[PDB]
Amino acid sequence: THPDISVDVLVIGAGPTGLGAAKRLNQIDGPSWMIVDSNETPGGLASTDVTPEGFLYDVGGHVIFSHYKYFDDCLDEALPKEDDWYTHQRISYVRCQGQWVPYPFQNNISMLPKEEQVKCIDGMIDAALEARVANTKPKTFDEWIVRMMGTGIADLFMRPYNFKVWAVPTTKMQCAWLGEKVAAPNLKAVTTNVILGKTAGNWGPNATFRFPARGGTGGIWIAVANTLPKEKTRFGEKGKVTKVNANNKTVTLQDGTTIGYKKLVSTMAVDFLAEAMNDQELVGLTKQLFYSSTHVIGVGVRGSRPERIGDKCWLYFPEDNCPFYRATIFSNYSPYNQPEASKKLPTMQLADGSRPQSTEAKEGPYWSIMLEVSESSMKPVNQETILADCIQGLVNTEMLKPTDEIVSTYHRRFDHGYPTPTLEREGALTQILPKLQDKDIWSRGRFGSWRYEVGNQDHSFMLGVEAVDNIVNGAVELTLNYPDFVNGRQNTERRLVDGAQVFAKSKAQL
Amino acid sequence: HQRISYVRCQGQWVPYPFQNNISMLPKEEQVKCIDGMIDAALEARVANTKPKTFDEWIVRMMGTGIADLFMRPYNFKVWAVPTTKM
Ligand SMILES: Cc1cc2c(cc1C)N(C[C@H](O)[C@H](O)[C@H](O)COP(=O)(O)OP(=O)(O)OC[C@H]1O[C@@H](n3cnc4c(N)ncnc43)[C@H](O)[C@@H]1O)c1[nH]c(=O)[nH]c(=O)c1N2
Ligand SMILES: O=c1ccn([C@@H]2O[C@H](COP(=O)(O)OP(=O)(O)O)[C@@H](O)[C@H]2O)c(=O)[nH]1
Ligand SMILES: O=c1ccn([C@@H]2O[C@H](COP(=O)(O)OP(=O)(O)O)[C@@H](O)[C@H]2O)c(=O)[nH]1
Repeated sequence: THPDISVDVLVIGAGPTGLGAAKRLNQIDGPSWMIVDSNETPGGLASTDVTPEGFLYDVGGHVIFSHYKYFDDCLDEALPKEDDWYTHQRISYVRCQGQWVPYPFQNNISMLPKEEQVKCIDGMIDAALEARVANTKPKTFDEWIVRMMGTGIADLFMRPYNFKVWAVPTTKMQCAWLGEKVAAPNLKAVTTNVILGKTAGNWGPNATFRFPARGGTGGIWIAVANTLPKEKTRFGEKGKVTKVNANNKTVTLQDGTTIGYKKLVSTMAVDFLAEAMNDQELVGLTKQLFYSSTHVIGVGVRGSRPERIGDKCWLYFPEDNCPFYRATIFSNYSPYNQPEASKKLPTMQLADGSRPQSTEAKEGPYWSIMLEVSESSMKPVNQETILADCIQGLVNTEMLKPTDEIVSTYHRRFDHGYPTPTLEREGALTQILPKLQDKDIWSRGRFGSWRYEVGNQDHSFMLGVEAVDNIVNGAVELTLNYPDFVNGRQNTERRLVDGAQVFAKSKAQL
Repeated sequence: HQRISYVRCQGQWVPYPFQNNISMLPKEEQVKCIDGMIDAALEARVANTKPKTFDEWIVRMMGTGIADLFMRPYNFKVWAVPTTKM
């Protein structure tokens, strides 16, 4: 029997990856296509929730810094107005020994206690000498750390923090993933700073960035989705894929609709895809991948932004006096992420956990904090007490004063948080992805292709754009297979308007 | 007597031996000195030959920093010959 619908290229999922695919498919305007999503609102893990009190929370707080001009082009098309964006400078610190060490930590030893400083430089010297002679390569993420920073920093920050976020020991992870993620410290630069007491916080793709004025990052992906022809979309319960028949190239949707395809671009989690295919081999294969779940906690507090907080952006917490690994002053990103000062809200509780002095609706202004906590079979979290442990954690780290007035809470558990860069990961992926490609299925995205190196909105979006370009023009998928390549260059060649469109336009005016 | 010996540099009294007391120098000078020691230490880890001149020895063991700030000028001032000739 024939499918209810037939198209050349079918995109599953409307997060950044999928929309990337849809944008390029829309630009080329050649083969027929369709994008579906089980959610009425596109954006996936890049979406935004709002509390009953009017606070916005990303999925951990998201940040736009682009390696691609194509990515930029599409954002400027969705949000063309100027007052649609704010530009920020990256103010990032690490919490250590009661200090706010400027990021990257390994580059600002100066702020630590003198006692600790000595232990870090000692380690760094032992490594710089051993690295002067090394000929082999690091096997684990742990070996990589010890070699690039020394034991001083490893025990002080790297080891404890990484477990805290990955929910697995540094010894169980690979190291080919950390190109532009972890800074390798230069002895000359580290000591120079310790001597001058200066700071080095320019490092990284994060230095400067922009944030959407309204709707958080979620509003971006809504704006983008609006540029696509509606007739080619299915968002909501009518767009969930419940079965994938790779053998006869059909997909079955939640309401029973079937779609035939020639090429399939899938952005759903590859472990879910295996299930929906009912393929025993792929299931056993995907079950060798590892992932951590992420608890996002949102806290809205009353008052004008404290001076202790200032223009800070996101913070790191390697110490065990709080459950979360990262915190974001989400209210500094936009004046529309929290209620306006005039809005009246009762105090739900004080930061220390006790009842407020007054429960009457008072005015603002307000600010917001967003926290992330990791969870895995190696690092369990109690779902009934986590919110309380975070708030307390906030006090322990001098983020909030015990007497601070909390006006709103938020808590959500995302089962698939991070795709874990385990030692076994590439062993499994190098099987799965080619096996899926041989069925004409491009599985791409954070959990589509499972590579954290290149998980991230701009990267994921591009993974999509490239999967289409590979399917239609034979383009090599650079972002997928060569993360270091795309990350250390300016990717300017592909644009939202290429020659193919320019020529086709003049040929019509001709 | 105990040896109380300093080197006069940049209007400071740097305790002898100079190359062990970079602490007392101005911060800007300290930077040049440590950078040299690091580049020198990193080459020392790998050397298998022996220095020819006195100058090659000073660069290998203290770096360009200390070499240019103290050693080179001083050693001429006392030996009345360039380090390169010793
Ligand atoms: C905690 C944390 C923090 C960060 C970020 C994420 C996370 C979780 N990100 C990365 C980012 O969120 C990510 O790259 C994109 O969301 C990935 O897009 P995907 O489409 O691949 O996945 P994602 O999961 O987001 O989207 C896929 C979609 O597919 C749909 N779907 C699933 N199954 C389906 C089915 N069966 N049928 C139909 N639809 C289905 C989902 O409903 C959804 O709409 C990020 N990015 C950034 O650049 N800055 C940052 O700060 C960070 N940091
Ligand atoms: O001060 C720091 C903080 C971060 N990291 C490393 O950077 C990685 C990713 O940090 P980032 O916040 O950029 O990752 P994200 O979760 O936002 O994708 C972490 O796993 C750490 O190993 C680091 O080297 N120094
Ligand atoms: O702070 C110092 C002082 C001395 N010198 C070196 O030590 C050598 C001998 O100095 P010393 O005063 O011991 O010589 P003396 O004149 O007493 O025999 C000199 O040539 C310098 O090269 C040095 O390395 N650092």
